[PDB]
Amino acid sequence: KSNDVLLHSVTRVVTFIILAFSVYLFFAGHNNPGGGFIGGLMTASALLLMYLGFDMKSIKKAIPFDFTKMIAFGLLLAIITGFGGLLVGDPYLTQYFEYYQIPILGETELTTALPFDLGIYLVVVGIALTIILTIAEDDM
Amino acid sequence: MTVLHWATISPFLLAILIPFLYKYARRIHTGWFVLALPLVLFIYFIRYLSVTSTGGVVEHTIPWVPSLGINFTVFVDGLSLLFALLITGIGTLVILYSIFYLSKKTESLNNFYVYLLMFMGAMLGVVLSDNLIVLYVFWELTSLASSLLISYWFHREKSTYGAQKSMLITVFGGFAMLGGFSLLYVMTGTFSIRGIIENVDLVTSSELFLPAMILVLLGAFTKSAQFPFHIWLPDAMEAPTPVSAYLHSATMVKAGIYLVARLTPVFAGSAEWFWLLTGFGVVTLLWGSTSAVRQKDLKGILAFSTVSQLGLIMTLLGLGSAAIYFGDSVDPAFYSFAIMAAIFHLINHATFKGSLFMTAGIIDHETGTRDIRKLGGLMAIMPVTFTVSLIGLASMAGLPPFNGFLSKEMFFTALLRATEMNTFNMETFGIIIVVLAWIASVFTFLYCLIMFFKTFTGKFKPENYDVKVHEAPIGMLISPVILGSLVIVFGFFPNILAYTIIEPAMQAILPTLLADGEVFYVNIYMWHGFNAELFMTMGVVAAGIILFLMMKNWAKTAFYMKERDPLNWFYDNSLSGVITGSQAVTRIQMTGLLRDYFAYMTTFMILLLGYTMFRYDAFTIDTTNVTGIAPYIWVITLVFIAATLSIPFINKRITAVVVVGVIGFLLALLFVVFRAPDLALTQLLVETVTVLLLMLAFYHLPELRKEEFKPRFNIVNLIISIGVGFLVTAIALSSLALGNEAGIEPISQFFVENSKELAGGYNMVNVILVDFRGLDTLLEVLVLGIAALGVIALIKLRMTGREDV
Amino acid sequence: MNNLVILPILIPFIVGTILILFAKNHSLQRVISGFTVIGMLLVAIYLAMDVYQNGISVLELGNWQAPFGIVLVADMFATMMVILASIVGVVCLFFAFQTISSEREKYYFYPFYFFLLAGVNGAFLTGDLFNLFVFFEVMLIASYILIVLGGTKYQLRESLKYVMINVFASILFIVGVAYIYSVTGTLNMADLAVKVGQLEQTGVLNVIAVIFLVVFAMKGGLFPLYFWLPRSYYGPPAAIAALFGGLLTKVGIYAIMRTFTLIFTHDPDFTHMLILILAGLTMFFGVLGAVSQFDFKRILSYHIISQVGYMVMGLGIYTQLAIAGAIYYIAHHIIVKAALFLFAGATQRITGTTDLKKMGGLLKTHPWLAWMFFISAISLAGIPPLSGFFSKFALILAAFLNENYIIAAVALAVGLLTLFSMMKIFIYAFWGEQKHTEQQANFKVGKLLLPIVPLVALTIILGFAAEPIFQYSLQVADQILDPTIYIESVL
Amino acid sequence: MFQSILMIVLVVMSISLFVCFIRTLIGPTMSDRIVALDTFGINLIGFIGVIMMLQETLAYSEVVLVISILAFIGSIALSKFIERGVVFDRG
Amino acid sequence: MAFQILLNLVIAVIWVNFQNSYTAVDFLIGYVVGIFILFVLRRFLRFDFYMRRVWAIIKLIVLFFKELILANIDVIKIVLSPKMNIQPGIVAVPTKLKTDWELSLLASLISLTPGTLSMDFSDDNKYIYIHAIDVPNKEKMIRDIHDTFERAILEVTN
Amino acid sequence: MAFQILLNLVIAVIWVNFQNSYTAVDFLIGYVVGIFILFVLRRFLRF
Amino acid sequence: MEILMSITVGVLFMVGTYLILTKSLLRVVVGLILLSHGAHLLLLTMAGLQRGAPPLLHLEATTYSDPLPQALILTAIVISFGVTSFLLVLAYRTYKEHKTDDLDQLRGSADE
Amino acid sequence: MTAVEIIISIFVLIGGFLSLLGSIGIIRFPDVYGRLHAATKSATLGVISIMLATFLFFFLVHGEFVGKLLLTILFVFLTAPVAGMMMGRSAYRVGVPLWEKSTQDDLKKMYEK
Repeated sequence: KSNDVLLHSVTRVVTFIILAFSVYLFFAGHNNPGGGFIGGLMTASALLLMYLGFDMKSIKKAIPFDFTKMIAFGLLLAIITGFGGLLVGDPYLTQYFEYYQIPILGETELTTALPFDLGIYLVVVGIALTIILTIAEDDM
Repeated sequence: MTVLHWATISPFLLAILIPFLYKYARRIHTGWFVLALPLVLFIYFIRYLSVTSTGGVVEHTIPWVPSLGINFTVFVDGLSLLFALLITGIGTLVILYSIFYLSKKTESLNNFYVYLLMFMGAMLGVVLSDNLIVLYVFWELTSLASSLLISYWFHREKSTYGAQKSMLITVFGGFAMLGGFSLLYVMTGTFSIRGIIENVDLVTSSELFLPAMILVLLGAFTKSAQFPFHIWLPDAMEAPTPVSAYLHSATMVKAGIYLVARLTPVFAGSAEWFWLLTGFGVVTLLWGSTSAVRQKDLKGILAFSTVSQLGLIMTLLGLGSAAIYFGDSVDPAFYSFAIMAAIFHLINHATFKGSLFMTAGIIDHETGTRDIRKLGGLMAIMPVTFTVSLIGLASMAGLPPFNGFLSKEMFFTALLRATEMNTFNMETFGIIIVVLAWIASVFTFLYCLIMFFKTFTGKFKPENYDVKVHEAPIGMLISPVILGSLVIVFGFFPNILAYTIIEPAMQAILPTLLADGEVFYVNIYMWHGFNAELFMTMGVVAAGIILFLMMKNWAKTAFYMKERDPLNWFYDNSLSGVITGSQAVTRIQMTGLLRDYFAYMTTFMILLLGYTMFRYDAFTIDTTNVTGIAPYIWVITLVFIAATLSIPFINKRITAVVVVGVIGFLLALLFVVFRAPDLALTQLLVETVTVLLLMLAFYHLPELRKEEFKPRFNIVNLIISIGVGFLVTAIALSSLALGNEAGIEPISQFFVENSKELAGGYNMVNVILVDFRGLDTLLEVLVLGIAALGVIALIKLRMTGREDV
Repeated sequence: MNNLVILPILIPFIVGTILILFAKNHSLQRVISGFTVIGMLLVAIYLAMDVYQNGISVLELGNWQAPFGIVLVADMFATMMVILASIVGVVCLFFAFQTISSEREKYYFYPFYFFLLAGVNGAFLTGDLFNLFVFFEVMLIASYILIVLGGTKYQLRESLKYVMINVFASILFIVGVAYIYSVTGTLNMADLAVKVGQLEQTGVLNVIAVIFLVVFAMKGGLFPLYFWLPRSYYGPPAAIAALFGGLLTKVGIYAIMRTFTLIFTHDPDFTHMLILILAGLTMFFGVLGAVSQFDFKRILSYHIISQVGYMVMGLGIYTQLAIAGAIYYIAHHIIVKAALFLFAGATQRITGTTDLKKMGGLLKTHPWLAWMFFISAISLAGIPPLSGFFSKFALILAAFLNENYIIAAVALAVGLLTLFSMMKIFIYAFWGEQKHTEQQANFKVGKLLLPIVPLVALTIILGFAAEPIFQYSLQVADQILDPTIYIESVL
Repeated sequence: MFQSILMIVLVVMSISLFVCFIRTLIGPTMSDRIVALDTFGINLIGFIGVIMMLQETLAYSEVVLVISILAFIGSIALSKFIERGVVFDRG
Repeated sequence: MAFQILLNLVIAVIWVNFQNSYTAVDFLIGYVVGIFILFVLRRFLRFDFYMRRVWAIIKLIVLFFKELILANIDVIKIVLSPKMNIQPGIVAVPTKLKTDWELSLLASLISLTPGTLSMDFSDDNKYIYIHAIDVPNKEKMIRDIHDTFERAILEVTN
Repeated sequence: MAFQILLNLVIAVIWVNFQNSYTAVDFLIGYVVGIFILFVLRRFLRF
Repeated sequence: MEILMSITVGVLFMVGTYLILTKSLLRVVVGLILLSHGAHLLLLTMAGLQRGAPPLLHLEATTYSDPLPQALILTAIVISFGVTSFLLVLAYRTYKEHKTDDLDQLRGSADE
Repeated sequence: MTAVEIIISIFVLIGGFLSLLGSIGIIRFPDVYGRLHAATKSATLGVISIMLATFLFFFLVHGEFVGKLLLTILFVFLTAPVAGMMMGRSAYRVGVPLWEKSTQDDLKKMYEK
């Protein structure tokens, strides 16, 4: 009933760009604006724009994530990361970082803050999509 | 824990075993197992006569909660021994009677004997406690066990009405008494009564002396049914009769008399003690004797009788307190006489009144009625019941040669001595007491003639009664005949009691009156010649007989038509009123309207923050230590304020969402001007998802409306809104200024120093979130996760309310 | 280290999350939930013994020292609140196993139950004021769903008011933290206590004390800030009303106690007098609400308001004896008030109703329920020698020793009104002729009563064994009435 | 002088936001309001670009890119709401 | 086009090793010879040489910008005129462009060009509905769509 | 497939500047990020 | 500037309070969203505004704006998002069941 | 003022002027369809011109190639036409009328079927 040729064309290009930008925002958090919350909301915005631009049945086949398990796994990833210090006799939620050397890449900083912030990120995407999709599909 | 401790609480231990005995030994009436305990505690206590009657006392203590000064101390003296023998002696006899009055087939003996042993152990605990808080603990368990017994037939409305009325009046008094006992501690440092009596000067010097006395007498006068708290006692007659005999005539109604006699050495010696005891006593004496005359159920008459006679004993304790005022300016014998009469009358009373409840019970049991209008002629049909009844009613009327004549003659003696007192305003009021007491003695005699002639004389009318009428079984008769026998024995041989029982109890009540090893003289005898007190008694007899012969006349009066006490209207209306008033006060708060709730809360906040800002002079502004406003911030801020003020005037929801967006975008712009890039980002992303959500909700919600401007409603709303805004700003400005004066280095200079070195990042906000304050971040995603799982539950689970409970 | 301090938060948090993965499996959900509440209780008891023997245990999360990092502080007061939440957590869950529909199990009932408990324990244990806000939000959002779950029409209209009012109180908390941050530049409760005392609680620091009082008074249920409570608690199933009745207002009461014994202590002529007045008004208006009602579960909901009044009465008096009375009162109220809602649940199972005018005669059919209700109900009313008596008596005695006569009198009169209210439930529902059917007379409730038995036992034991409980309360009162003990532990 | 020009342009940008906001209030139609809203958000990117030159910082370069994305998601959703009353099709 | 770009990068990748530079400017020298390599071999292979299309695109980007500047000049005249002198309307304009990405390019160019705004597409996609600010001059607009805008799209298209 | 490889390099072009590292570490992160994006969108974009 | 922002907070509190005292469900939810905005703007203003660079240490500035409030506000915004979501769904589920958005009609039985 | 500052100045003064023009146009055009001309064209070039100035400023004055600013230019170009189309077509479908003095409406026919 509506010719959406232009909305569907643009939504396909911008989604690529928003997702890439959401991953950058997630990894940049430690040293620049971004992190789990901002990255997660930005990623959620990309999936929402796909739902807005197209329709629920098509986009649910296309991106068939279980957003509820992503909440539970998000939370457990973030809790577990916090037990790191119990290995080295340190209080819960002690965070660690070292500059390792990898030949392939180069000097690289590893941090427990990355998996911790990945857990935050998964919950944030999971809850945004669970909330918005549960309402949008509320028949009754 | 001595044996004397164990005896004291032994009835609670047997109460735990009673339900098993009933279950697994039903063959036997459970009372046979209960009877042994009061019977061995009687014999046990009888062994202390050797110590009390030689001037001794026995005291033992074990700490219970010594951090609050509460110790379980048992104390045996003359006063306490006397009440322990009544409680266990008459207890024995009432259990025996209850074995033949309650059939084991349809009666819940388990409930009955548990409540009754609860009471019995609570009553011993009251009279043997030296610690006032342990006495409070047992005093409230008697009120509890008492109401459980009044309610024993809990399916009947009268039973439940009486159980409530007793519990409320007596616990009201008990709560006040606890306040009284706490004031004694504040004066003396001890809840020990024997130690309070040692420090009695710290009591009588104190500004808390009279409040402590009133609060204590509130407890005593509720439990001993002194006017106007006596209204619970007639309504307690719904109990099974053994209970009326034991609790409500012979023991628990004498707990207030016990407490007043026990604390006479703290409080006596003053006009207020004298008058509170003597006046409340004499009104109760007169009110109860007059009310009894119009009662038409045997137990009604006997309940008002007991009220009356408790008022007689309370008046003697009141008259006797003058011994302490005079000390040794007078012969100790003189005013101590009233205290000897009080003790003697309490004993007598327990014998005739316990016996008369037991015969009223037999008459109900064997005729089906207790209504003096339907009884008549039972002298020949029920001759043992007739004889015990005759003896009790003659003793109660103070006819010789029974125990009650001696005590009533000692009462008239005490009263006439008090008229000689020439202190306490007795020069004026002495004869009023004597006359009011004399009138009450005439009404006592008359209610005893009414009960005797209407019940036992005339012609036996076999058709009034459903059942054929016969005397009671011997088992039922033993308890009233043993009590009736003591009426006679103490009448002829009163001095069995004189140095065994009565004199030691006098020493407990007047301990400073005599040197150690000095005994009071106690010689009780029937004939003292033609003195005033004999004429007063002849008086009472004549007046009583005249008024009885004139009853044809006054029975048609409006006074005789009613029987319910006129103070009951108060009780009843006050209760309906607590409920009505409660409901009115509660409805004005809990209106159901969310606006009222926010307006009450915000109004309270404005008044309290407003008052605190004025009281501490905290309205202030610091215009120097502020940063600059670029000219473009004046315009941004004006838009932000205009957008915000437009919201209450919008009436279409899509406009509302758009202007909320504007506001959201502008708050992100301020976060950029204020150097908060991670906030700008977050604020923008949250605002976007909130706009999708508002529209997903708008599919379900209706459109906005212009709601009409009720003048009062919306001007109050406006004034509250401005007052919240104004106070948030004023307190913001005052906090800025104190913060600037103070100059405390913020703790966040540590994050400036150590974010990169100790936590490896350059973004201080992210480092705080995941490292220095990472727990908050982990808790905040848990908030989101709960909100998401909550949204699923709220949309998908729809229950009717009949599924679970 | 002191990593034991975080176990009362982390067990329910971890198990809660794991139970979301097992939403379909109901048997496995119950077994995990059951072991978990029992181990919370043994962890809580072990933490309390440790702190009792070895002093305040402070845990610095992330290994950052206070005031830079979030600390958790297990002192004797916090560890008592952690045990009491654990007892009612166990009992209300074993009662939920016998009563809730399997439909609620499908929608995250058990994870929400454990996230509520984590939130409550974090609130007791945190030494940081913004971390207290966040733990209050975890508690509150888990209560927002538990109170409405089922979405009956009543639940939706009342839950809706509960959530709006609570959202508003959470905003005022943020406002308060804004102003105290401006003055002091710290969020750590110890560091706050030091800096507020350096500033002498001057000027606007009084106004800020009052904003914290109001915020915590709204979460505690003090007058006139309780309107959210009485209608809302009616809606959820008895196991949840018991847990809400017993525990959730205590988190606001604990915060008022912690804040006005540690931080705002410099002008008690003002602040603690204001708390005494709101105490007295809360006792009084609470109990009038209770007296006005003729529905078992609605009467108990107003008694919550009344009884918290007594706990702030001891903080208002502000002596060692009054404080120790309040600490004992808190233990007594959690236990008794959770038992009472559990008895109203079992009464509704038997009769189908909570309306007293439709009930009667349960004493004849269900004596075990009747006598357990009666004992809990006279404990609530202060009848000795149960827990209720001793705890009331410590408060009035402290009031008389300090010459606070009016609040002593209000606390006695309110006791009598409470007795009147509990005797109305007994007269109407347990005494009387049997108003329930024959099938209802033969319903066996012992499986529902067994979980409540320990709470009944504890009101008796806390009465008889009052001397060790009262000596513990005195030591708590000593610890908290000297801010420098907590301060030196943390800084 | 360069900084003087940046201040003048920030004032003009502020006035532009003011003028867009007027149509978000007065409409007349809902379409008019969502157009003004869309233009308000685009103008915010201008305002931030110039704030970045005045403060001489790239801390805000992610903000301009987010605003462009969000102003777009906002307009598409409000346009569909107005026309159909559903943000998401199929559901 | 994607084949050739990838090939070219492979040629540069290898070439920079051979030329011992992982330095940047060498990648360009390398890529350029990859271009000449591909250009020389385009006849040898079957290649529509990719740089013709890359140039077509650069010129389309330039046109997007040129038309936007002109569009704003048109708007300035109208908005700063004492009286709005506009005669607006909706015109259906035919298109030959068949693909979705070409239609999307055209609809976007129309809306950035002077006087016009893409409203809607027919169902069959054979018409683009255009809101025009001056309908009298519609013949110029229809001529520009046909002879400038669709000509420039089809160079990048085919 | 040539399309997807260039997309992935286009993602890495979009990526590399943001970090401004111009190291092997960041370009390898960048090329991989695009693999993950392309995988997530494989069905959307019918790759 | 802390003065002007303290006044702007005043105005969000005043309107947000006015809206929560109305009878419309939607207007109450909006009032609650404005009060949150105010509280968050208050927490930033109370820390001091425009006091140095954005808090990014690689900018090697002399003074940074205070980062601790910025992290508090982030948390508060994120919580508030969670709660507002839950509240909007609770509001619409309430409207659907009662067929009214007027809070006067949601009073319930008196002396319930 | 340096020659770089002059070039950057021109771009910021154009960008700020076209932004204002776009807004004045949202006020002065007679219906939502003409107001979309201003929104889609002026707001768009205005913001493109400021992002160029910002881009040229960090490059020519700080030597930083900030490619996010260019990605913002690209998002604005991609998005501006489609947004104006979805806002104008939504208006037309919802019944917002063309201006009274409008003289042609080919789209009315189509929406007749």
